[PDB]
Amino acid sequence: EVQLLESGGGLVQPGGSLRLSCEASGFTFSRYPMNWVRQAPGKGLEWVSHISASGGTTYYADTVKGRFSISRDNSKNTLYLEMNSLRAEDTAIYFCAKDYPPDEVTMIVVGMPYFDSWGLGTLVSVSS
Amino acid sequence: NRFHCHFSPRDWQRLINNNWGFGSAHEGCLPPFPADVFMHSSYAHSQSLDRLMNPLIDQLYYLSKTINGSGQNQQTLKFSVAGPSNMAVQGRNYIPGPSYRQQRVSTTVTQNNNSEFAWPGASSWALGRNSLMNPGPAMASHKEGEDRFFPLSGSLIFGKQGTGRDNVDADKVMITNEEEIKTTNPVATESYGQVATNHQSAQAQAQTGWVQNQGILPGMVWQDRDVYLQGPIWLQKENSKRWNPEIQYTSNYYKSNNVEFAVNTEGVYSEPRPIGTRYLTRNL
Amino acid sequence: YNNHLYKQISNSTSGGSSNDNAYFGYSTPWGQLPGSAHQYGYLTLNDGSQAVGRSSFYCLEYFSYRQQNNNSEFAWPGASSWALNGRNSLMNPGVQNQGPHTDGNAFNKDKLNSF
Amino acid sequence: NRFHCHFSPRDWQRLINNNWGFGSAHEGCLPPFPADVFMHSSYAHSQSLDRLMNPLIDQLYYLSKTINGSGQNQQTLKFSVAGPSNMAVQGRNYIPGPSYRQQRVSTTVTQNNNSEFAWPGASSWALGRNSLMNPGPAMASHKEGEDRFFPLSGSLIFGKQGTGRDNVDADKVMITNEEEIKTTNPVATESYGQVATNHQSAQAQAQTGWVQNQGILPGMVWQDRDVYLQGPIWLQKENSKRWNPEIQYTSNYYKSNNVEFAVNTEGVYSEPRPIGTRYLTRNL
Amino acid sequence: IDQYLYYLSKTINGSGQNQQTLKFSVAGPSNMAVQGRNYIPGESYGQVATNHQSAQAQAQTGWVQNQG
Amino acid sequence: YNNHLYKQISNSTSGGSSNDNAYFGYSTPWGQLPGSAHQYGYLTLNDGSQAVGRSSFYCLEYFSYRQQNNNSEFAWPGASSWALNGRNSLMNPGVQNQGPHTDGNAFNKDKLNSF
Amino acid sequence: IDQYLYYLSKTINGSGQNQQTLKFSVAGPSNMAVQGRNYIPGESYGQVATNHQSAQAQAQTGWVQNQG
Amino acid sequence: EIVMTQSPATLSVSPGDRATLSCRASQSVSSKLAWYQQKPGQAPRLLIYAASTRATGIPARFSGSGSGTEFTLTISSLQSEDFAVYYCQQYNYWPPITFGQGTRL
Repeated sequence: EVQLLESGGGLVQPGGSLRLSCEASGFTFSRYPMNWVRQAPGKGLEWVSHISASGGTTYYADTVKGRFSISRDNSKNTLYLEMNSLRAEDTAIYFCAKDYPPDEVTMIVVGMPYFDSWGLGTLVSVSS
Repeated sequence: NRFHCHFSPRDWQRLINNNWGFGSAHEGCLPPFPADVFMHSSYAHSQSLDRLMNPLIDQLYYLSKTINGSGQNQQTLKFSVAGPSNMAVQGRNYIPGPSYRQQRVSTTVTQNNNSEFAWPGASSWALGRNSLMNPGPAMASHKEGEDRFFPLSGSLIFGKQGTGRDNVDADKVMITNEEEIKTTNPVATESYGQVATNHQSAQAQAQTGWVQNQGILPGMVWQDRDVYLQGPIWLQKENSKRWNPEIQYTSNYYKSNNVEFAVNTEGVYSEPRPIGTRYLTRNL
Repeated sequence: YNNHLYKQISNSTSGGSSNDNAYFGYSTPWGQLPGSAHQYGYLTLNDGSQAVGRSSFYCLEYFSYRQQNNNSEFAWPGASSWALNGRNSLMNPGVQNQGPHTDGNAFNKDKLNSF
Repeated sequence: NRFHCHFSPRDWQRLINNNWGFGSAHEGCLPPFPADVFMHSSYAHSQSLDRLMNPLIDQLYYLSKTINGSGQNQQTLKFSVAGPSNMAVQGRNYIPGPSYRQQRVSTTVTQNNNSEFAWPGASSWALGRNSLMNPGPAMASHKEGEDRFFPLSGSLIFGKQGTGRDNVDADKVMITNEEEIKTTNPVATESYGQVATNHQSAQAQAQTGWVQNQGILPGMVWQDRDVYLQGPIWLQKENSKRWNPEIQYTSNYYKSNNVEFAVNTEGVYSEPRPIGTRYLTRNL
Repeated sequence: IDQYLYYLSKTINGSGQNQQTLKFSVAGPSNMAVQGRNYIPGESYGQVATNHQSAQAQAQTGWVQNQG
Repeated sequence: YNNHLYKQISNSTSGGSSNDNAYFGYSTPWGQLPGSAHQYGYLTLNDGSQAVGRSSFYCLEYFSYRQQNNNSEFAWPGASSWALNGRNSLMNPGVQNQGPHTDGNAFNKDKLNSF
Repeated sequence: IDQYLYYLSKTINGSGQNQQTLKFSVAGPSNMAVQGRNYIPGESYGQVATNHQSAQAQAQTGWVQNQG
Repeated sequence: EIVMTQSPATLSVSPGDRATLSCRASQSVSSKLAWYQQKPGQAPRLLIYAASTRATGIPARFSGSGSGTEFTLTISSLQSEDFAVYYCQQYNYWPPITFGQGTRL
């Protein structure tokens, strides 16, 4: 089934912080890479960050670079995105995307970031 | 002279999970699959060379402070016990093995430099001719967690079934990573350490330099390069008292088009991934 | 010792925060198993203060390089070291340089806590 | 009288990976962990009972058509060879084991019914007292692909360390699944099959009914319920020729705050998940 | 002495809309009927479930008249 | 057979008509290994037309219930069947009902295709 | 006769911005300097890499004057 | 980065008719590309990956082809269920992974 559920705030004051949590089930969380895709209202989806199955390597968008931090917990089977110092431009619908194919232990991992399964999405809106 | 001649995948699995141990690498060997007509330590250390100590007990002394504080004429010598609180400074009997640095490359391209460094930026040795150092001394492929990086010439790169001869992409060819050997061995892309380059004095600061390559010194222990089912060739049962279960090679149970290590619809036997043998563990 | 308990200890139990000193292991009630020039405790593989799946828990109940006064601090910065898996370690005891088992060299179900 | 008294997890791993074989379940057993003071077939068939046929060879006849087409007075009898094209109708010498149905429960609560059916919807047997059927006959826990469904009373449910006595959450307990036996045994939540309930005639349409419970018949085969490290009690080596590598039971590779099957910082030993015995495969 | 097995004590939190939950409890001398029993006998023999429940459909049971 | 090739055969190679008839297996050149009242071939565990992890590849080079004319089609509708892992299989040959190893009962590196 | 091992032939496709790429080829009779060998000798001895490359930093090497 | 450009803004066609829409990208994306669809108020669903390789749960009617700077997705026998926005994405040169503007339908 590979169901993806994430929970996050719907409002914050600009310059503030929030913590998104995506909880996974139906597949081996450790095996596959994960990442967040953000969609603005009435706009195309834009990629935010990326994190490997191990969690050793993480990538970020230039817009977001250094401002947000992505985190994985394999044991607790959840994916995190900690965003802070938000701006009005950040308001959008965040998604949890499961990377397809899985990371392999023996080979030096090469990553093709095309997402097989997605989340229902949460809405973050920052305005006063 | 390749293990996949003499071993099936099932036997190779059977071998590597239960046991602690048991020529230019040209093509032309007996093919891995019997129906095709054609024309050593095996464990991972559970301890790291630098953590061998008892964490609960103090030791010997090290030099903690060379000045009293900020100002003039503050020179001093102070000392402290090496202990659990600071484990970096304790004296140790053995030291990690030899190192010859390889340039570091990242599989994701946007990280790599925009220049042709394939040949120029590589580790080579001379004999009036220069030859590439491949695979070289046995060293850890990358620091813990960083799989996307591989030493430029320090790893055995196999290739996927049906791969072309020239200029194939990264996904096309398999790159083995020696993650297990990091415990005793330095990372192939990191320097071995630092040395002192001078003598300090009232007018001279302590100055250091990086060790790019280090030969054998008395006390070096190391592990050698693992052997792979696809790898060239030229039983000890497991004695461990470990309580919690081992990491064992296994095949994931998930629906897929093809069975791994089996023929496809057209009858081509394929080996999906390299398989080395280090899975069970031993204390260092 | 430990009131008859095996207890996970780690870098965070000490408070840690420095990479080179980050450790993981266990402390045993006691006085194959894991010489260091020093209760019995032992360290295993870690990454930071956490433990990789290759860690191992043992129940005992179940049996030249040149070496370096100037008015500055050179104790750590000026010393010769070697680094292993990213962690630096002092070289102790030990052209600036020249050259272990390994390949080369009523009834209750809760356990009783009252002793 | 619980396997984890006599086996360590590392030992239980050696057993289940390498071997095809080897009083009311009250509390009070010897502890799993030795420092605490206190007050069989093991394989999964690689084939299903209904696929045992040779896929390349036709068999025998079955009734393909009872009519020629649409209209009046179209009755006919047509027969076809049961063969690779249609594998449902072929004749078989054996049939799956007996079944006594359980109500199906979903671990995603929103798709369960909004009513209290814990007891009222349960399979039971009376002896003038009605006792719940737990776990009951051996049956596959869920159909292929559905991991979110479990039979109401049809499984063994172990609590995690620290889990309270009464009204704990679903996460706090460990629900075992029998999925391995789906080859020879009917699914616990599915009807056994269909039977004709009447005699057809020109005036009577063929009627059927569902078989909700089934007793032993000549020709049935079945597997017993697997035993777990945590489960009640009261060697045979693998000879198989299987080419591709096995499924094995391995501890997770990723870093964690605390090691599985070990003690934490407080000194509390815990067993993370229930461990069954069936990993290796045999032919049916 | 309690068994170490659990049973499904409750399916709902209370009366209302969208009350679904899954609660588990230890079987013990207090609730003898729901304990695990290794052997079953050889008035109707008991009950079976006749359908898959859902949010749309309530659980149903049938009487077993004969058994093998 | 098969130009001396072991080959994968599946539901998709036969047209993949239905779940009841889904299968996965291999066809061998031949004429511990897998009596059904019929070249050597065999089937293994399949999910739809695909193959699950448990499925195994074999290289041979390595050695009462009631049974039922109305003018309607009742061949398959009115048939007595049994269900296994969500597939209805006809009961063949065999109060509407009453009461196998199991617990109960120049040099070129490519292979040569020319013969 | 070729080896079954591969080496890294090209790190860029061409001249211009963002041409990073990773290409691999078979080590064989045509280019013999890049073949992997089991034994090494024991003018400078060779070259080692002195730095990590990155988008900013070019790969640098240095001469081994003495080696153990 | 690489800028994906998906040419038709809104392609309005009748059902039961073969629809071909495309998206061009700067430099070369080799064969690494993927097609998505997003129905209103619903998460995306992966359609095609690589060049022509069709994902498992996809109807056999969807098919696609292309290489380099140019790519084509071919929907045959349009149905009422297939009306939604479409997207292409190249995983070749990343970060940052880029997504096309989209083609409504």
